Amino acid sequence: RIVIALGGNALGDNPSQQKELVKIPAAKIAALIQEGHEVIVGHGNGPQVGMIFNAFADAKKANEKTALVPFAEAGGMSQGYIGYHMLTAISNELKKLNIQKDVLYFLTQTIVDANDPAFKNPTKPVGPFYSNPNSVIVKVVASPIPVDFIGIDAIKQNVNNGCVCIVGGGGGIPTIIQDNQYIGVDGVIDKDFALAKIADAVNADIFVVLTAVDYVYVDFNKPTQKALKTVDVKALNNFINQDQFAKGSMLPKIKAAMGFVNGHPNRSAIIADLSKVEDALKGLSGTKIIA
Amino acid sequence: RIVIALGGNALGDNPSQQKELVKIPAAKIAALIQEGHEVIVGHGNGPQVGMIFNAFADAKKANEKTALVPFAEAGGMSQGYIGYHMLTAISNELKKLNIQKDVLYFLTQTIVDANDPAFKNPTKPVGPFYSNPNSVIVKVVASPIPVDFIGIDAIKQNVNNGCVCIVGGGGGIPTIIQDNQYIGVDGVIDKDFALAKIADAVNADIFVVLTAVDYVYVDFNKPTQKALKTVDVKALNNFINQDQFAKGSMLPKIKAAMGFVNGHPNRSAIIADLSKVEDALKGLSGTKIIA
Repeated sequence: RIVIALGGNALGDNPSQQKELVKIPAAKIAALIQEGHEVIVGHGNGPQVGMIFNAFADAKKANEKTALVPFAEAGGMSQGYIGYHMLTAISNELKKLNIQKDVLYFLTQTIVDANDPAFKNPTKPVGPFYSNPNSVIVKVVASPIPVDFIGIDAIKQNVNNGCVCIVGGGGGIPTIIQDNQYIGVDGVIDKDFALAKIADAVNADIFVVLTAVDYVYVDFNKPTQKALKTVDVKALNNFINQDQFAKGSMLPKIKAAMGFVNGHPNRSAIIADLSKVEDALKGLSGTKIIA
Repeated sequence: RIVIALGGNALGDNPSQQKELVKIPAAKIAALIQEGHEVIVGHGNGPQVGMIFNAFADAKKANEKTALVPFAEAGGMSQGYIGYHMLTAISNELKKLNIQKDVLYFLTQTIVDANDPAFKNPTKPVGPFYSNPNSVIVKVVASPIPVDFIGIDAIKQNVNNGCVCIVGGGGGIPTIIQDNQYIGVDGVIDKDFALAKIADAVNADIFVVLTAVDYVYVDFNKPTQKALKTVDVKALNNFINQDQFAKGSMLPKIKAAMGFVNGHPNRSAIIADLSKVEDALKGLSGTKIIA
Protein backbone atom coordinates (compact mmCIF):
# COMPACT_ATOMS: atom_id res chain seq x y z
CA ARG A 1 0.00 0.00 0.00
CA ILE A 2 1.32 3.42 -1.03
CA VAL A 3 -0.01 6.98 -0.72
CA ILE A 4 1.46 9.37 -3.25
CA ALA A 5 1.17 13.16 -3.11
CA LEU A 6 1.72 15.23 -6.27
CA GLY A 7 2.60 18.91 -5.92
CA GLY A 8 0.54 21.59 -7.62
CA ASN A 9 3.62 22.97 -9.40
CA ALA A 10 3.93 19.58 -11.10
CA LEU A 11 0.52 20.13 -12.74
CA GLY A 12 1.57 23.32 -14.52
CA ASP A 13 0.07 26.65 -15.55
CA ASN A 14 -2.74 25.93 -17.98
CA PRO A 15 -5.15 23.12 -18.81
CA SER A 16 -3.27 22.64 -22.05
CA GLN A 17 -0.11 21.49 -20.28
CA GLN A 18 -1.77 20.11 -17.13
CA LYS A 19 -3.26 17.52 -19.48
CA GLU A 20 0.34 16.88 -20.60
CA LEU A 21 2.12 16.96 -17.23
CA VAL A 22 -0.36 14.60 -15.57
CA LYS A 23 0.59 11.70 -17.86
CA ILE A 24 3.96 11.24 -16.10
CA PRO A 25 2.65 10.68 -12.57
CA ALA A 26 -0.12 8.46 -13.96
CA ALA A 27 2.21 6.10 -15.81
CA LYS A 28 4.28 5.85 -12.60
CA ILE A 29 1.08 5.16 -10.61
CA ALA A 30 0.03 2.53 -13.13
CA ALA A 31 3.31 0.60 -12.75
CA LEU A 32 2.95 0.20 -8.98
CA ILE A 33 -0.58 -1.15 -9.37
CA GLN A 34 1.22 -3.83 -11.35
CA GLU A 35 3.87 -4.68 -8.74
CA GLY A 36 0.88 -5.57 -6.57
CA HIS A 37 0.75 -2.30 -4.64
CA GLU A 38 -2.35 -0.35 -3.65
CA VAL A 39 -1.81 3.28 -4.71
CA ILE A 40 -3.94 5.92 -3.03
CA VAL A 41 -3.54 9.12 -5.05
CA GLY A 42 -3.51 12.78 -4.00
CA HIS A 43 -2.42 16.20 -5.28
CA GLY A 44 -1.91 19.85 -4.38
CA ASN A 45 -3.56 22.84 -6.02
CA GLY A 46 -1.63 26.02 -5.22
CA PRO A 47 -1.40 27.28 -8.79
CA GLN A 48 -4.70 25.83 -10.08
CA VAL A 49 -6.89 27.24 -7.34
CA GLY A 50 -5.15 30.58 -7.65
CA MET A 51 -5.75 30.69 -11.40
CA ILE A 52 -9.38 30.04 -10.93
CA PHE A 53 -9.86 32.40 -8.08
CA ASN A 54 -8.03 35.30 -9.68
CA ALA A 55 -9.99 34.93 -12.88
CA PHE A 56 -13.34 35.44 -11.14
CA ALA A 57 -11.81 38.50 -9.80
CA ASP A 58 -9.23 39.20 -12.30
CA ALA A 59 -11.43 40.76 -14.84
CA LYS A 60 -14.76 38.97 -14.71
CA LYS A 61 -15.90 41.15 -11.81
CA ALA A 62 -13.98 44.01 -13.43
CA ASN A 63 -15.67 43.60 -16.85
CA GLU A 64 -19.12 42.79 -15.48
CA LYS A 65 -21.26 41.71 -12.55
CA THR A 66 -19.96 38.17 -12.31
CA ALA A 67 -20.55 36.47 -8.98
CA LEU A 68 -18.51 36.39 -5.80
CA VAL A 69 -16.45 33.20 -5.66
CA PRO A 70 -14.93 32.70 -2.21
CA PHE A 71 -11.77 30.64 -1.98
CA ALA A 72 -13.58 27.51 -0.76
CA GLU A 73 -15.63 27.43 -3.95
CA ALA A 74 -12.50 27.94 -6.08
CA GLY A 75 -10.98 24.95 -4.28
CA GLY A 76 -14.12 23.03 -5.20
CA MET A 77 -13.56 23.94 -8.84
CA SER A 78 -9.85 23.25 -8.52
CA GLN A 79 -10.54 19.66 -7.42
CA GLY A 80 -12.91 18.90 -10.28
CA TYR A 81 -10.64 20.66 -12.70
CA ILE A 82 -7.66 18.58 -11.61
CA GLY A 83 -9.57 15.40 -10.78
CA TYR A 84 -10.77 15.34 -14.35
CA HIS A 85 -7.25 15.37 -15.81
CA MET A 86 -5.97 12.79 -13.33
CA LEU A 87 -9.04 10.53 -13.78
CA THR A 88 -8.50 10.23 -17.51
CA ALA A 89 -4.73 9.87 -17.39
CA ILE A 90 -4.46 7.25 -14.67
CA SER A 91 -7.38 5.31 -16.10
CA ASN A 92 -5.65 5.60 -19.47
CA GLU A 93 -2.26 4.38 -18.21
CA LEU A 94 -3.80 1.42 -16.36
CA LYS A 95 -5.38 0.36 -19.67
CA LYS A 96 -2.04 0.39 -21.54
CA LEU A 97 -1.09 -2.39 -19.15
CA ASN A 98 -4.42 -4.08 -19.75
CA ILE A 99 -5.25 -3.87 -16.07
CA GLN A 100 -8.84 -3.72 -14.83
CA LYS A 101 -9.51 -1.41 -11.87
CA ASP A 102 -11.86 1.46 -11.13
CA VAL A 103 -10.13 4.83 -10.75
CA LEU A 104 -12.18 7.17 -8.51
CA TYR A 105 -12.02 10.90 -7.63
CA PHE A 106 -13.74 11.90 -4.41
CA LEU A 107 -14.47 15.56 -3.94
CA THR A 108 -12.77 16.16 -0.55
CA GLN A 109 -13.83 18.17 2.50
CA THR A 110 -11.22 18.24 5.24
CA ILE A 111 -12.31 18.56 8.84
CA VAL A 112 -10.37 21.04 10.90
CA ASP A 113 -11.00 22.26 14.43
CA ALA A 114 -12.34 25.84 14.49
CA ASN A 115 -10.11 26.78 17.41
CA ASP A 116 -7.04 26.00 15.30
CA PRO A 117 -4.34 28.58 16.14
CA ALA A 118 -3.82 28.98 12.38
CA PHE A 119 -6.92 31.12 11.87
CA LYS A 120 -5.89 33.63 14.50
CA ASN A 121 -2.69 34.01 12.47
CA PRO A 122 -3.71 34.25 8.77
CA THR A 123 -0.53 32.86 7.19
CA LYS A 124 -0.63 32.04 3.45
CA PRO A 125 -1.04 35.03 1.07
CA VAL A 126 -3.70 34.50 -1.61
CA GLY A 127 -5.26 36.03 -4.72
CA PRO A 128 -4.95 39.62 -6.07
CA PHE A 129 -1.89 41.62 -4.93
CA TYR A 130 -4.12 44.71 -4.63
CA SER A 131 -4.20 47.45 -2.00
CA ASN A 132 -11.70 42.24 -2.38
CA PRO A 133 -14.78 40.96 -0.41
CA ASN A 134 -14.26 41.18 3.31
CA SER A 135 -11.49 38.93 4.58
CA VAL A 136 -8.20 39.75 6.33
CA ILE A 137 -6.41 41.68 3.57
CA VAL A 138 -2.71 42.40 4.21
CA LYS A 139 -5.01 38.95 0.92
CA VAL A 140 -4.16 36.16 3.35
CA VAL A 141 -5.52 32.88 4.72
CA ALA A 142 -4.86 30.26 7.40
CA SER A 143 -3.47 26.69 7.15
CA PRO A 144 -5.45 24.53 9.62
CA ILE A 145 -4.46 21.06 10.83
CA PRO A 146 -6.48 18.22 9.20
CA VAL A 147 -8.34 16.00 11.71
CA ASP A 148 -10.41 14.02 9.20
CA PHE A 149 -12.57 13.85 6.12
CA ILE A 150 -16.22 13.59 5.15
CA GLY A 151 -16.10 10.10 3.62
CA ILE A 152 -12.90 8.54 4.97
CA ASP A 153 -14.93 5.63 6.22
CA ALA A 154 -16.24 4.98 2.70
CA ILE A 155 -13.00 6.02 1.06
CA LYS A 156 -10.88 3.51 2.99
CA GLN A 157 -13.32 0.80 1.96
CA ASN A 158 -12.97 1.62 -1.74
CA VAL A 159 -9.22 1.27 -1.10
CA ASN A 160 -9.93 -2.09 0.51
CA ASN A 161 -11.45 -3.09 -2.79
CA GLY A 162 -8.86 -2.70 -5.53
CA CYS A 163 -10.13 0.76 -6.37
CA VAL A 164 -7.45 3.32 -7.16
CA CYS A 165 -8.81 6.32 -5.24
CA ILE A 166 -7.93 9.98 -5.77
CA VAL A 167 -8.52 12.10 -2.68
CA GLY A 168 -7.36 15.15 -0.73
CA GLY A 169 -7.23 17.29 -3.87
CA GLY A 170 -5.47 20.52 -2.91
CA GLY A 171 -5.68 19.20 0.63
CA GLY A 172 -9.47 19.19 0.66
CA ILE A 173 -11.78 22.11 1.39
CA PRO A 174 -11.34 23.47 4.94
CA THR A 175 -14.49 22.40 6.82
CA ILE A 176 -15.31 23.11 10.47
CA ILE A 177 -18.00 21.51 12.63
CA GLN A 178 -20.39 23.79 14.50
CA ASP A 179 -23.25 22.24 16.48
CA ASN A 180 -23.14 18.96 14.56
CA GLN A 181 -23.29 21.10 11.37
CA TYR A 182 -20.58 21.30 8.68
CA ILE A 183 -19.40 24.68 7.35
CA GLY A 184 -16.83 25.03 4.60
CA VAL A 185 -14.54 27.95 5.42
CA ASP A 186 -11.95 29.95 3.50
CA GLY A 187 -8.30 29.07 3.77
CA VAL A 188 -6.10 26.18 2.75
CA ILE A 189 -4.81 22.91 4.08
CA ASP A 190 -1.32 21.76 3.30
CA LYS A 191 -1.73 18.83 0.92
CA ASP A 192 1.22 16.95 2.47
CA PHE A 193 -0.40 17.09 5.94
CA ALA A 194 -3.73 16.19 4.37
CA LEU A 195 -2.41 13.22 2.48
CA ALA A 196 -0.42 12.10 5.50
CA LYS A 197 -3.62 12.04 7.62
CA ILE A 198 -5.23 10.03 4.84
CA ALA A 199 -2.14 7.81 4.53
CA ASP A 200 -2.71 7.01 8.18
CA ALA A 201 -6.49 6.37 8.06
CA VAL A 202 -6.02 3.92 5.18
CA ASN A 203 -2.95 2.70 7.06
CA ALA A 204 -0.64 2.24 4.06
CA ASP A 205 3.01 1.35 4.43
CA ILE A 206 4.67 4.06 2.36
CA PHE A 207 3.88 7.77 2.02
CA VAL A 208 5.68 9.28 -0.99
CA VAL A 209 5.94 13.04 -1.31
CA LEU A 210 6.79 14.10 -4.86
CA THR A 211 8.96 17.15 -5.06
CA ALA A 212 11.63 18.63 -7.28
CA VAL A 213 14.66 17.30 -5.38
CA ASP A 214 16.74 14.11 -5.49
CA TYR A 215 17.43 14.37 -1.73
CA VAL A 216 16.59 16.73 1.09
CA TYR A 217 19.85 18.42 2.04
CA VAL A 218 21.15 19.82 5.31
CA ASP A 219 23.60 22.73 5.54
CA PHE A 220 23.03 23.57 1.89
CA ASN A 221 25.70 25.75 0.26
CA LYS A 222 27.87 25.09 3.31
CA PRO A 223 31.00 22.94 3.87
CA THR A 224 29.07 20.38 5.91
CA GLN A 225 26.34 20.18 3.25
CA LYS A 226 24.99 16.63 3.25
CA ALA A 227 22.27 14.64 1.50
CA LEU A 228 19.92 12.63 3.70
CA LYS A 229 19.34 9.05 2.51
CA THR A 230 17.74 7.41 5.50
CA VAL A 231 16.97 9.36 8.67
CA ASP A 232 14.51 9.46 11.56
CA VAL A 233 12.32 11.73 13.65
CA LYS A 234 14.93 12.23 16.37
CA ALA A 235 17.40 13.74 13.88
CA LEU A 236 14.78 15.65 11.87
CA ASN A 237 13.82 17.31 15.13
CA ASN A 238 17.35 18.67 15.59
CA PHE A 239 17.68 19.58 11.93
CA ILE A 240 14.40 21.47 12.39
CA ASN A 241 15.73 23.17 15.53
CA GLN A 242 18.55 24.63 13.47
CA ASP A 243 16.26 25.72 10.68
CA GLN A 244 17.64 23.25 8.17
CA PHE A 245 14.47 23.53 6.08
CA ALA A 246 12.63 26.06 3.95
CA LYS A 247 9.58 27.12 5.95
CA GLY A 248 6.89 26.08 3.47
CA SER A 249 8.86 24.27 0.77
CA MET A 250 10.46 21.43 2.71
CA LEU A 251 9.49 21.95 6.36
CA PRO A 252 5.78 21.00 6.00
CA LYS A 253 6.69 17.96 3.88
CA ILE A 254 9.23 16.85 6.45
CA LYS A 255 6.88 17.41 9.36
CA ALA A 256 4.01 15.64 7.57
CA ALA A 257 6.39 12.77 6.78
CA MET A 258 7.26 12.60 10.48
CA GLY A 259 3.63 12.67 11.58
CA PHE A 260 2.99 9.53 9.55
CA VAL A 261 5.95 7.27 10.41
CA ASN A 262 6.10 8.35 14.06
CA GLY A 263 5.76 5.29 16.30
CA HIS A 264 5.32 2.90 13.40
CA PRO A 265 8.40 0.76 12.70
CA ASN A 266 6.40 -0.83 9.86
CA ARG A 267 6.23 2.30 7.65
CA SER A 268 8.43 4.81 5.84
CA ALA A 269 8.07 8.12 4.00
CA ILE A 270 9.88 8.97 0.82
CA ILE A 271 10.68 12.47 -0.37
CA ALA A 272 11.90 12.05 -3.95
CA ASP A 273 11.53 13.58 -7.42
CA LEU A 274 9.20 12.49 -10.23
CA SER A 275 11.81 11.22 -12.71
CA LYS A 276 13.51 9.11 -10.06
CA VAL A 277 10.65 7.75 -7.98
CA GLU A 278 10.82 4.06 -8.88
CA ASP A 279 14.52 4.20 -7.99
CA ALA A 280 13.48 6.07 -4.86
CA LEU A 281 11.34 3.17 -3.68
CA LYS A 282 14.53 1.12 -3.56
CA GLY A 283 16.89 3.36 -1.60
CA LEU A 284 18.59 4.34 -4.86
CA SER A 285 17.29 7.91 -4.64
CA GLY A 286 15.43 10.34 -2.42
CA THR A 287 15.27 10.59 1.36
CA LYS A 288 13.63 7.85 3.40
CA ILE A 289 12.09 8.94 6.72
CA ILE A 290 11.46 6.56 9.62
CA ALA A 291 10.16 6.47 13.19
CA ARG B 1 -34.02 2.67 -4.16
CA ILE B 2 -34.49 6.10 -5.76
CA VAL B 3 -32.45 8.17 -8.22
CA ILE B 4 -33.16 11.87 -8.03
CA ALA B 5 -32.07 14.45 -10.61
CA LEU B 6 -31.90 18.15 -9.65
CA GLY B 7 -31.99 20.75 -12.41
CA GLY B 8 -29.27 23.37 -12.74
CA ASN B 9 -31.82 26.19 -12.57
CA ALA B 10 -32.72 24.94 -9.09
CA LEU B 11 -29.14 25.68 -7.94
CA GLY B 12 -29.33 29.38 -8.80
CA ASP B 13 -27.06 32.13 -10.10
CA ASN B 14 -24.28 32.61 -7.57
CA PRO B 15 -22.48 30.61 -4.91
CA SER B 16 -24.15 32.80 -2.32
CA GLN B 17 -27.62 31.49 -3.15
CA GLN B 18 -26.55 28.07 -4.46
CA LYS B 19 -25.47 27.42 -0.87
CA GLU B 20 -29.02 28.48 0.09
CA LEU B 21 -31.01 26.70 -2.63
CA VAL B 22 -29.25 23.37 -2.12
CA LYS B 23 -30.61 22.99 1.43
CA ILE B 24 -34.13 22.24 0.14
CA PRO B 25 -33.27 19.22 -2.02
CA ALA B 26 -30.93 17.94 0.71
CA ALA B 27 -33.56 17.95 3.46
CA LYS B 28 -35.89 16.11 1.06
CA ILE B 29 -33.09 13.61 0.28
CA ALA B 30 -32.42 13.15 3.99
CA ALA B 31 -36.06 12.22 4.70
CA LEU B 32 -36.11 9.36 2.18
CA ILE B 33 -32.93 7.89 3.65
CA GLN B 34 -35.10 7.65 6.75
CA GLU B 35 -38.07 5.89 5.14
CA GLY B 36 -35.54 3.17 4.35
CA HIS B 37 -34.87 4.23 0.76
CA GLU B 38 -31.51 4.31 -1.01
CA VAL B 39 -31.17 7.74 -2.66
CA ILE B 40 -28.66 8.08 -5.47
CA VAL B 41 -28.20 11.80 -6.10
CA GLY B 42 -27.53 13.76 -9.30
CA HIS B 43 -27.75 17.30 -10.69
CA GLY B 44 -27.53 19.44 -13.81
CA ASN B 45 -25.15 22.33 -14.41
CA GLY B 46 -26.40 24.50 -17.27
CA PRO B 47 -26.05 27.81 -15.45
CA GLN B 48 -23.06 26.91 -13.26
CA VAL B 49 -20.84 25.65 -16.05
CA GLY B 50 -21.79 28.64 -18.16
CA MET B 51 -20.88 31.06 -15.39
CA ILE B 52 -17.52 29.50 -15.01
CA PHE B 53 -16.78 29.22 -18.66
CA ASN B 54 -17.81 32.75 -19.52
CA ALA B 55 -15.72 34.17 -16.73
CA PHE B 56 -12.49 32.67 -18.08
CA ALA B 57 -13.43 34.33 -21.23
CA ASP B 58 -15.58 37.03 -20.03
CA ALA B 59 -12.90 39.36 -18.98
CA LYS B 60 -10.06 37.27 -17.62
CA LYS B 61 -8.71 36.68 -21.13
CA ALA B 62 -9.83 40.22 -21.96
CA ASN B 63 -7.99 41.81 -19.00
CA GLU B 64 -4.92 39.58 -19.20
CA LYS B 65 -3.32 36.42 -20.51
CA THR B 66 -5.37 33.99 -18.46
CA ALA B 67 -5.43 30.44 -19.79
CA LEU B 68 -7.70 28.73 -22.28
CA VAL B 69 -10.40 26.78 -20.45
CA PRO B 70 -12.27 24.47 -22.83
CA PHE B 71 -15.80 23.52 -21.90
CA ALA B 72 -14.82 20.07 -20.60
CA GLU B 73 -12.58 21.67 -17.99
CA ALA B 74 -15.34 24.12 -16.99
CA GLY B 75 -17.61 21.10 -16.49
CA GLY B 76 -14.90 19.65 -14.28
CA MET B 77 -14.94 22.82 -12.21
CA SER B 78 -18.73 22.92 -12.30
CA GLN B 79 -18.92 19.45 -10.70
CA GLY B 80 -16.54 20.28 -7.86
CA TYR B 81 -18.17 23.63 -7.40
CA ILE B 82 -21.61 22.05 -7.09
CA GLY B 83 -20.51 18.80 -5.46
CA TYR B 84 -19.06 20.85 -2.66
CA HIS B 85 -22.35 22.60 -1.87
CA MET B 86 -24.36 19.38 -2.13
CA LEU B 87 -21.82 17.39 -0.05
CA THR B 88 -22.10 19.75 2.90
CA ALA B 89 -25.86 20.22 2.73
CA ILE B 90 -26.91 16.60 2.40
CA SER B 91 -24.37 15.51 4.99
CA ASN B 92 -25.71 18.31 7.17
CA GLU B 93 -29.38 17.33 6.75
CA LEU B 94 -28.68 13.65 7.45
CA LYS B 95 -27.09 14.73 10.75
CA LYS B 96 -30.18 16.70 11.86
CA LEU B 97 -31.90 13.33 11.82
CA ASN B 98 -28.97 11.79 13.66
CA ILE B 99 -28.42 9.33 10.83
CA GLN B 100 -25.00 7.86 10.10
CA LYS B 101 -24.10 7.43 6.42
CA ASP B 102 -21.25 8.50 4.17
CA VAL B 103 -22.24 11.05 1.52
CA LEU B 104 -19.92 10.81 -1.52
CA TYR B 105 -19.35 12.96 -4.65
CA PHE B 106 -17.73 11.18 -7.57
CA LEU B 107 -16.27 13.36 -10.28
CA THR B 108 -18.07 11.92 -13.35
CA GLN B 109 -16.86 11.13 -16.87
CA THR B 110 -19.61 9.94 -19.17
CA ILE B 111 -18.78 7.57 -21.98
CA VAL B 112 -20.30 8.41 -25.32
CA ASP B 113 -19.72 6.83 -28.71
CA ALA B 114 -17.64 9.08 -31.00
CA ASN B 115 -19.85 8.32 -33.99
CA ASP B 116 -22.83 9.80 -32.15
CA PRO B 117 -24.97 11.70 -34.70
CA ALA B 118 -25.09 14.57 -32.20
CA PHE B 119 -21.57 15.78 -32.97
CA LYS B 120 -22.25 16.08 -36.67
CA ASN B 121 -25.10 18.38 -35.67
CA PRO B 122 -23.76 20.77 -32.98
CA THR B 123 -27.02 21.50 -31.15
CA LYS B 124 -26.79 23.35 -27.80
CA PRO B 125 -25.56 26.98 -27.96
CA VAL B 126 -22.86 27.79 -25.38
CA GLY B 127 -20.75 30.61 -23.94
CA PRO B 128 -20.17 34.16 -25.32
CA PHE B 129 -22.81 35.51 -27.75
CA TYR B 130 -20.00 37.05 -29.82
CA SER B 131 -19.55 37.28 -33.58
CA ASN B 132 -13.34 32.16 -29.24
CA PRO B 133 -10.78 29.27 -29.63
CA ASN B 134 -11.55 27.09 -32.59
CA SER B 135 -14.84 25.23 -32.29
CA VAL B 136 -18.01 25.38 -34.41
CA ILE B 137 -19.10 28.98 -33.77
CA VAL B 138 -22.60 29.87 -35.03
CA LYS B 139 -20.83 29.06 -30.10
CA VAL B 140 -22.46 25.62 -30.15
CA VAL B 141 -21.95 22.06 -28.90
CA ALA B 142 -23.39 18.55 -29.23
CA SER B 143 -25.48 16.45 -26.81
CA PRO B 144 -24.23 12.83 -27.06
CA ILE B 145 -26.04 9.75 -25.77
CA PRO B 146 -24.56 8.34 -22.51
CA VAL B 147 -23.43 4.69 -22.77
CA ASP B 148 -21.64 4.47 -19.42
CA PHE B 149 -19.31 5.91 -16.83
CA ILE B 150 -15.74 5.57 -15.63
CA GLY B 151 -16.48 4.09 -12.20
CA ILE B 152 -20.04 2.77 -12.44
CA ASP B 153 -18.80 -0.59 -11.30
CA ALA B 154 -17.37 0.97 -8.13
CA ILE B 155 -20.17 3.50 -7.85
CA LYS B 156 -22.92 0.88 -7.81
CA GLN B 157 -21.06 -0.92 -5.05
CA ASN B 158 -20.91 2.19 -2.86
CA VAL B 159 -24.69 2.32 -3.42
CA ASN B 160 -24.85 -1.31 -2.34
CA ASN B 161 -23.32 -0.19 0.90
CA GLY B 162 -25.53 2.46 2.48
CA CYS B 163 -23.48 5.23 0.94
CA VAL B 164 -25.47 8.17 -0.38
CA CYS B 165 -23.66 8.77 -3.68
CA ILE B 166 -23.68 11.95 -5.76
CA VAL B 167 -22.90 11.32 -9.43
CA GLY B 168 -23.54 12.48 -12.99
CA GLY B 169 -22.94 16.12 -12.07
CA GLY B 170 -24.04 18.20 -15.06
CA GLY B 171 -24.41 14.86 -16.81
CA GLY B 172 -20.73 14.03 -16.52
CA ILE B 173 -17.92 15.14 -18.80
CA PRO B 174 -18.34 13.88 -22.38
CA THR B 175 -15.66 11.19 -22.83
CA ILE B 176 -15.01 9.12 -25.95
CA ILE B 177 -12.92 5.96 -26.29
CA GLN B 178 -10.26 5.86 -29.00
CA ASP B 179 -7.97 2.83 -29.22
CA ASN B 180 -8.63 1.75 -25.63
CA GLN B 181 -7.75 5.36 -24.64
CA TYR B 182 -10.12 7.87 -22.99
CA ILE B 183 -10.44 11.43 -24.32
CA GLY B 184 -12.63 14.05 -22.70
CA VAL B 185 -14.30 16.11 -25.43
CA ASP B 186 -16.23 19.38 -25.53
CA GLY B 187 -19.99 19.34 -25.45
CA VAL B 188 -22.68 18.41 -22.97
CA ILE B 189 -24.74 15.45 -21.91
CA ASP B 190 -28.33 15.89 -20.86
CA LYS B 191 -28.36 15.26 -17.11
CA ASP B 192 -31.76 13.52 -17.28
CA PHE B 193 -30.44 10.98 -19.84
CA ALA B 194 -27.27 10.65 -17.79
CA LEU B 195 -29.04 10.05 -14.53
CA ALA B 196 -31.46 7.67 -16.21
CA LYS B 197 -28.54 5.54 -17.49
CA ILE B 198 -27.18 5.58 -13.95
CA ALA B 199 -30.63 4.85 -12.52
CA ASP B 200 -30.55 1.75 -14.67
CA ALA B 201 -27.00 0.55 -13.85
CA VAL B 202 -27.75 0.79 -10.12
CA ASN B 203 -31.16 -0.67 -10.97
CA ALA B 204 -33.25 1.47 -8.62
CA ASP B 205 -37.02 1.37 -8.62
CA ILE B 206 -37.88 5.04 -8.99
CA PHE B 207 -36.29 7.77 -11.11
CA VAL B 208 -37.47 11.23 -10.00
CA VAL B 209 -36.89 14.21 -12.27
CA LEU B 210 -37.20 17.50 -10.38
CA THR B 211 -38.63 20.29 -12.42
CA ALA B 212 -40.73 23.40 -11.96
CA VAL B 213 -44.12 21.84 -12.75
CA ASP B 214 -46.82 20.06 -10.74
CA TYR B 215 -47.75 17.92 -13.78
CA VAL B 216 -46.66 17.58 -17.36
CA TYR B 217 -49.54 18.87 -19.46
CA VAL B 218 -50.77 18.01 -22.94
CA ASP B 219 -52.55 20.48 -25.23
CA PHE B 220 -51.51 23.37 -23.01
CA ASN B 221 -53.51 26.59 -23.44
CA LYS B 222 -56.01 24.58 -25.47
CA PRO B 223 -59.57 23.33 -24.73
CA THR B 224 -58.41 19.73 -24.41
CA GLN B 225 -55.58 20.74 -22.06
CA LYS B 226 -55.02 17.90 -19.61
CA ALA B 227 -52.66 17.03 -16.77
CA LEU B 228 -51.00 13.62 -16.90
CA LYS B 229 -51.10 11.70 -13.60
CA THR B 230 -50.14 8.21 -14.62
CA VAL B 231 -49.24 7.35 -18.21
CA ASP B 232 -47.06 4.99 -20.23
CA VAL B 233 -44.61 4.78 -23.11
CA LYS B 234 -47.27 3.91 -25.69
CA ALA B 235 -49.14 7.18 -25.03
CA LEU B 236 -46.01 9.30 -24.57
CA ASN B 237 -44.99 8.15 -28.02
CA ASN B 238 -48.17 9.59 -29.55
CA PHE B 239 -47.99 12.73 -27.44
CA ILE B 240 -44.44 13.08 -28.76
CA ASN B 241 -45.62 12.52 -32.34
CA GLN B 242 -47.88 15.54 -31.99
CA ASP B 243 -45.18 17.67 -30.43
CA GLN B 244 -46.86 17.84 -27.05
CA PHE B 245 -43.53 18.73 -25.41
CA ALA B 246 -41.02 21.57 -25.33
CA LYS B 247 -37.99 20.35 -27.27
CA GLY B 248 -35.40 20.66 -24.51
CA SER B 249 -37.48 21.56 -21.46
CA MET B 250 -39.81 18.58 -21.17
CA LEU B 251 -39.05 16.34 -24.16
CA PRO B 252 -35.62 15.09 -22.96
CA LYS B 253 -36.99 14.49 -19.45
CA ILE B 254 -39.90 12.55 -20.85
CA LYS B 255 -37.74 10.53 -23.20
CA ALA B 256 -35.18 9.82 -20.46
CA ALA B 257 -38.05 8.78 -18.17
CA MET B 258 -39.24 6.41 -20.90
CA GLY B 259 -35.78 4.95 -21.48
CA PHE B 260 -35.67 3.89 -17.83
CA VAL B 261 -39.11 2.33 -17.22
CA ASN B 262 -39.32 0.73 -20.68
CA GLY B 263 -39.83 -3.02 -20.31
CA HIS B 264 -39.68 -2.92 -16.53
CA PRO B 265 -43.08 -3.34 -14.85
CA ASN B 266 -41.24 -3.05 -11.51
CA ARG B 267 -40.22 0.63 -11.91
CA SER B 268 -41.67 4.10 -12.40
CA ALA B 269 -40.46 7.62 -13.17
CA ILE B 270 -41.78 10.72 -11.50
CA ILE B 271 -41.70 14.19 -12.98
CA ALA B 272 -42.68 16.52 -10.13
CA ASP B 273 -41.70 19.83 -8.51
CA LEU B 274 -39.44 20.39 -5.50
CA SER B 275 -42.04 21.67 -3.03
CA LYS B 276 -44.38 18.78 -3.76
CA VAL B 277 -42.06 15.81 -4.18
CA GLU B 278 -42.95 13.78 -1.09
CA ASP B 279 -46.58 14.08 -2.16
CA ALA B 280 -45.43 13.14 -5.64
CA LEU B 281 -44.07 9.82 -4.44
CA LYS B 282 -47.63 8.95 -3.44
CA GLY B 283 -49.61 9.78 -6.57
CA LEU B 284 -50.78 13.00 -4.93
CA SER B 285 -48.76 15.15 -7.33
CA GLY B 286 -46.61 15.03 -10.44
CA THR B 287 -46.72 12.70 -13.42
CA LYS B 288 -45.87 9.02 -13.01
CA ILE B 289 -44.41 7.28 -16.08
CA ILE B 290 -44.56 3.53 -16.62
CA ALA B 291 -43.60 0.83 -19.13
